[PDB]
Amino acid sequence: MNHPVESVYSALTSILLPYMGEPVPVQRNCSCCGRAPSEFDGVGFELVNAYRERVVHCRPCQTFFVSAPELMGVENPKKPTTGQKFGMWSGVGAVINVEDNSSVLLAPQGVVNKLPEHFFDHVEVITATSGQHLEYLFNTELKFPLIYIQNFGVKTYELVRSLRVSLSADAIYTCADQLLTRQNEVLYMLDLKKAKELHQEIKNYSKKEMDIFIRTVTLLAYSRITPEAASNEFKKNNLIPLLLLLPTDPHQRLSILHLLKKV
DNA sequence: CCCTTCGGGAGGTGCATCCCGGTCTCGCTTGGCCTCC
Ligand SMILES: [Zn+2]
Repeated sequence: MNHPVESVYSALTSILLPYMGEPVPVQRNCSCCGRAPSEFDGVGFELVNAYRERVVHCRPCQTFFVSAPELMGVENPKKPTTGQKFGMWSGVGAVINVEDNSSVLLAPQGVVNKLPEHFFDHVEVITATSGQHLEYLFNTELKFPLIYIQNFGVKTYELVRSLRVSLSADAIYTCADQLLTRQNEVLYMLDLKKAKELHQEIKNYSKKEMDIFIRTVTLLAYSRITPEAASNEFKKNNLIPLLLLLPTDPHQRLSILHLLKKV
């Protein structure tokens, strides 16, 4: 019940409620999310994947493998009878407001074209490419707690095991279909608050000074310029407060810079 | 058991290339289609 996949299912993937059929009583944990059957009420959906493996998917997890062409359009014309699947979308993200239980889908223009009219009635979709997810997140007033999926991808198991509720703008957890180990959440953690304050205070600096700051910090985070050189560049360009507002972590620096150069 | 020399003088110049030709990949899942059992 109170797990990350359940919220995204209720808010976003409940649109294909008609297109699964009834569950089946199961006696083994859902291989996709991995949690225990005790929170499935003893029911589950059996399935066999493209690799011929018997896998049990619970109610909110099985929705990532449902074929609903009459709702989700056709994903590949070579196979008309299998429409877009939530677990197979690559480049498509979403933002799910758990407390409101609503969802907004960030799909590129191609996917939006492939989606039928009936899809938009249940889920509001805004055309945005993979790089434009950050633009929507920055510009639009997010409502927390929320689940921000960045790349539905094709590795549905890793996607569901990477879902994490973003309790506030200080730490928005991106779910990019890559298994969110404790080693790599720095690459999937976005601090919209720090990026927002840095963007607010960057207005005081020239465009040339901006380019200089971004390039210097990027090179430093990639160890392509010595720290003394970067310090000289910051001091000569009066970029000290900007560095003071940057995280010490170089990967977070790169992430927030990537966000900055998108907005 | 002598007594070992002087110094002259020390380059001038050439000529220093052309051209190629810089790769595939793939890190996922699924169904359609092919033959196999
Ligand atoms: Zn599950």
